[PDB]
Amino acid sequence: GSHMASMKKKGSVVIVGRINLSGDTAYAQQTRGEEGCQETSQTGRDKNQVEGEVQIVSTATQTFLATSINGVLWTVYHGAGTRTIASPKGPVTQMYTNVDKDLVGWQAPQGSRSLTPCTCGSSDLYLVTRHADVIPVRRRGDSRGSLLSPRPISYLKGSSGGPLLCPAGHAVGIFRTAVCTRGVAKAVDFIPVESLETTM
Ligand SMILES: CC(C)(C)[C@@H]1NC(=O)O[C@@H]2CCC[C@H]2OC/C=C/C(F)(F)c2nc3ccccc3nc2O[C@@H]2C[C@@H](C(=O)N[C@]3(C(=O)NS(=O)(=O)C4(C)CC4)C[C@H]3C(F)F)N(C2)C1=O
Ligand SMILES: [Zn+2]
Repeated sequence: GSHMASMKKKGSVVIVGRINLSGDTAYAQQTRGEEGCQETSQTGRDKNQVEGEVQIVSTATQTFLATSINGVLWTVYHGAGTRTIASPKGPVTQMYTNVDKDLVGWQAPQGSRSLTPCTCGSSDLYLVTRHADVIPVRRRGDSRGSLLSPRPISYLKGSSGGPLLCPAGHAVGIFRTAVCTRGVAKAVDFIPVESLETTM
């Protein structure tokens, strides 16, 4: 509009949970409910303890994932836009933004753990979803991989920003898009970890 004094400000991305991969079982944990998420988005002040590599994140209108690799919390631009992330000291500005790669990054929150970029050159990958499903994916190109067991896109919705990992648990990529036939996701496209390492 033309009245700057009443123009609104978009809130921060807020960590609302995590995918726990510490033990023998992968499972999602929620760490903040909808009400606290809304307040934290407006203030940008998040005093909750952060743990793990894969965070569940939310805005006022979307929920997706964010993954720490080499001390950067990475996610997709189509989820985060240019938004700050909430942190204990106030909103934190993105350190990386690349709409051409559908990629953004913030400094990894204190308490998080980072994945190591994969150097194995392995093509047997594993996609981790927001429901803590571990989905075998065969790498088919620099940025594409096929699901060994296709499933409706509904099962992958909300998992952009999640990791594809190698057999050793290294980060190979950041889940970006699905490739579907009749609503069934047969393959995925991801931001390769090398494209991250270049951005850095
Ligand atoms: C048909 C389809 C499956 C919906 C779509 N496929 C598709 O486009 O495939 C083509 C063919 C192979 C590569 C790809 O080239 C196009 C590149 C798209 C892009 F990624 F570069 C992208 N750049 C943007 C930049 C600025 C603003 C918006 C942008 N929007 C984009 O893509 C958009 C969004 C992305 C998305 O849905 N991601 C996921 C997800 O969970 N999101 S999310 O968490 O729910 C949520 C929306 C909250 C954040 C993983 C897939 C889940 F559902 F499985 N899209 C559309 C798709 O996957
Ligand atoms: Zn590896």
